[PDB]
Amino acid sequence: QEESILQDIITRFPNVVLMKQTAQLRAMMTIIRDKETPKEEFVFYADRLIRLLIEEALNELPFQKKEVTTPLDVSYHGVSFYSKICGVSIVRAGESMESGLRAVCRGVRIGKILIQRDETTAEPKLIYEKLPADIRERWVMLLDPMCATAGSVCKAIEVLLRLGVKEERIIFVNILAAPQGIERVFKEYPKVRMVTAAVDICLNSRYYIVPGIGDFGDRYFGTM
Amino acid sequence: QEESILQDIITRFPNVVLMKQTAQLRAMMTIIRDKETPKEEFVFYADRLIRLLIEEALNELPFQKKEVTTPLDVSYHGVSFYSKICGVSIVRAGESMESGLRAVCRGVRIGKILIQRDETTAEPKLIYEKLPADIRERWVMLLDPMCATAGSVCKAIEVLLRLGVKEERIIFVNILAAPQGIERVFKEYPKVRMVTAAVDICLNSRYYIVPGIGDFGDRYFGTM
Amino acid sequence: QEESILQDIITRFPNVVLMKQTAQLRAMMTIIRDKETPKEEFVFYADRLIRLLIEEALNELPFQKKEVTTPLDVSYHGVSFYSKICGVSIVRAGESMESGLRAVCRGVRIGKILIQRDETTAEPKLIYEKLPADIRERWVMLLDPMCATAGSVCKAIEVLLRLGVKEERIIFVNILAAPQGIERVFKEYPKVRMVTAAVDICLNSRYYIVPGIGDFGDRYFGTM
Amino acid sequence: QEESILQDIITRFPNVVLMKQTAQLRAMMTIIRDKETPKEEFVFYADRLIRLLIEEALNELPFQKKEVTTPLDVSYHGVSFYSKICGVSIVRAGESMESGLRAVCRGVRIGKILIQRDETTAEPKLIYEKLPADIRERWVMLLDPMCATAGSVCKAIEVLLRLGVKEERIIFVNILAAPQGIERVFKEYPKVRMVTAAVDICLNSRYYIVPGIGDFGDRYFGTM
Ligand SMILES: O=c1ccn([C@@H]2O[C@H](COP(=O)(O)O)[C@@H](O)[C@H]2O)c(=O)[nH]1
Ligand SMILES: O=c1ccn([C@@H]2O[C@H](COP(=O)(O)O)[C@@H](O)[C@H]2O)c(=O)[nH]1
Ligand SMILES: O=c1ccn([C@@H]2O[C@H](COP(=O)(O)O)[C@@H](O)[C@H]2O)c(=O)[nH]1
Ligand SMILES: O=c1ccn([C@@H]2O[C@H](COP(=O)(O)O)[C@@H](O)[C@H]2O)c(=O)[nH]1
Repeated sequence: QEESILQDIITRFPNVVLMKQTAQLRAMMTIIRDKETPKEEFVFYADRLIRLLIEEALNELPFQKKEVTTPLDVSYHGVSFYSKICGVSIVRAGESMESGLRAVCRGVRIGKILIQRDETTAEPKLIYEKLPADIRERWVMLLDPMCATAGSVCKAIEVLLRLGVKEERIIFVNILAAPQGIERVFKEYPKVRMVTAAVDICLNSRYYIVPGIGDFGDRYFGTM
Repeated sequence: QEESILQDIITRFPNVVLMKQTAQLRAMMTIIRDKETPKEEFVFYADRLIRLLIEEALNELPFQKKEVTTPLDVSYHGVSFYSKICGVSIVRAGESMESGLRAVCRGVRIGKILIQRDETTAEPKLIYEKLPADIRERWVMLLDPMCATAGSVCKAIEVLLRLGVKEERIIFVNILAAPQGIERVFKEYPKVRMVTAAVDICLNSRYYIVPGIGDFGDRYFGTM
Repeated sequence: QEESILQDIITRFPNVVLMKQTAQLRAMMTIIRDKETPKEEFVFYADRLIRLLIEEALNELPFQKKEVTTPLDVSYHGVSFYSKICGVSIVRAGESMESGLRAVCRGVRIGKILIQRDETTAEPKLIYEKLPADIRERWVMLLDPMCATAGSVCKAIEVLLRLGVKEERIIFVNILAAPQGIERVFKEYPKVRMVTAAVDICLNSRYYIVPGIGDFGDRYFGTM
Repeated sequence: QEESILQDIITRFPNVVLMKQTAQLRAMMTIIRDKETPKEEFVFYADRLIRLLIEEALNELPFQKKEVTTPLDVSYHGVSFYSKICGVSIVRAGESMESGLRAVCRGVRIGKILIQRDETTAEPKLIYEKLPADIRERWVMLLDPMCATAGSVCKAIEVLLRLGVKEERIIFVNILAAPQGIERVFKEYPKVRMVTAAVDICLNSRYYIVPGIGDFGDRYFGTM
């Protein structure tokens, strides 16, 4: 059922890249998903998985061929990445991913976006944001560990676009998604790319993914 | 060219695991192979790449199957790794990899083996070793960035075997290898597993891997 | 002169604790105060200094004598810390210290408070908060690298007190402070403790500490 | 008792630097000495303390005055550390201090020395060394957690001297020491500098520091 779900996502949305489902990745996910898991452990594994995730997403950037000479005076033909990038986190869950991104891209600029779902209805509302000034000229790693209804991420993209960010330069880095959130982002922004570690079954009336992980932000920051 | 070589090795040596040759992997290999690269950069990147190699390697261990119940109170089908392991570094170069292993495996036991070639005789002699008392009962993550003639690694393996380690329980974790080294390892210990990030074309007159990386141990510790 | 300001602060407010002015500390502040310093560097040194600062702050917590026995089988008399704690950061500048606290206090719960002065009025207003549920029972490490007019931190303190946190259980961790900001905090909440690494001469019409460091928040997140 | 001891040493040996005996420091020491502490904790806490230790040691280096202009367009009078340095690990115990050094001094050059006492004779002998080529020009941070009889460090210093390093440029970084140890090092090389976290009572009938911590290298690498 998962396999089938996984494949269908894959065949339906060419712009999503699913991390290789290795045993270790599964191990990590079980620890993280487990209710029983203690906070220090949750953080430790969440952190480990995020780095792999980040490494995977970085492969979505553009690169050029570059040739160098080895200390053995022989040429090596490689490549180099030359783009202006930055990470944008959705507060506060996405914030949990900044350290990951900062670990591999020393001093990368970090923008933050705070979105709130309205009380009457629940249309997401932009509450606060601090972004790099030249963001319009950057590739964007948009960080949000969980994509359920996709309401938040779609709002974040709306603002990014409004500011001038090229839709095709947005890379959505995610840990766990629901087919429905996936469908929504692509129906609204077909050009963005999305990298995720997992696709779950459904959402509940409370809009939590299931089997899911619970409230990522509460778990990672320990504000249960 | 490289593809040919790779195919052969992949075909003849069913126990080697080449890591996914991603653009990122390549970019990292390009910086660390560059003779112009400054030491700080050299260290940052090697570390980054080592991290990925280690993660790749851990997939070689055996795991069970484990079910957990999520906060949504539904159950999830996962896995867990239950083996006793340890890492063993070949001094000095292998040492560079210890930080990576400790990073993902808090408090993992670390054994050290200093092998040195007689200055006249050219042969490997075990100079110093300090291993965990029950190493005979664990999986050994053998660490050595480079594999040229396979002289050193072969001797390291011989000592491990004399202590009672099971051949099939050694996972040789390597960054760069020459075909001949790979071929030799397998001739002598057909049952070990080898994880590596690159396979070079050949050794040169001084038995240096080419195009190669130079002397890993010197570039990493700065005793150039 | 600095000495004079330093001493004056020190004799006037028994509750503040100034980090020891070592040359290294000063080398650090030098790097980060220099408008010439590149983001990666700034980040680098800022994190380094934050680690020390945090370690310093951690000594304000209460401890118990504890006796253990060495592997040599003789006793040692130690002094364990047994209190419950948490960090609360003032978004977004304070968030920069979060990683430091987490580095040394594995999985410490982190609360966040987002405040903003009114354009006209200048009354700092609470915009958002997410804190641990039982914060009333904890000791709190309030994090804000810069304390100028102290408006924001006094507002942050107000809400903590409203929430039930005991004033004397609040430890304000700060990098740079203005004498004026210090005086306000103590006029309003004499029972809190403050740990800073440096006291500057004054504040400007735009409310920046001088000679100061500029806007810590953009400098650190790269949104300048 | 201990207060007497510290006083004597401090008085008789103007070149030793004891870290401030803070409650936190004590707390870390209690966990590390405790024979019941698990290997992960042992490592986490030793790393933390080693980090403070190195930061302390770095103050032993020479520094220049430096003035910079802040973003407020105003001058600040700082200092700069200009010396070329390197870390020198005494294998294997000192290797545990490397990460700490590399954490604060990115890509700093790391030399290694393996000294061993003859199984029969007990004479400490140089078994293996790999040092920077220009070590004579640098300031040396000699690392070794424990200093019992000082036989090892004495030998290490001796070889450094034969290479041309100035006795005055050797900063011996140590976690724990015995009075005898300190005394000998100062009798033989009155000019080195020594930074340490604690000084214990005495040595065992078997030359172990008491109350001590036991065999640090075994406890840290997990080969006990
Ligand atoms: O089970 C869930 C689902 C979502 N969220 C978080 O709440 C936000 C709302 O998700 P969505 O409904 O916009 O997609 C996301 O940023 C996500 O990180 C969780 O903490 N838990
Ligand atoms: O290009 C090379 C080849 C080997 N080595 C190092 O030299 C030693 C001898 O390797 P081998 O010939 O046994 O495989 C190993 O420890 C390896 O790390 C290098 O630094 N660079
Ligand atoms: O020179 C300064 C002074 C203050 N702040 C920031 O301005 C905010 C308001 O400071 P205050 O006037 O309430 O203390 C704080 O979050 C603080 O980090 C700066 O970045 N630089
Ligand atoms: O309680 C002790 C005393 C010494 N040593 C180690 O024994 C070696 C010899 O110490 P010494 O007697 O030369 O000073 C050193 O490398 C030191 O780390 C221990 O591990 N534990």
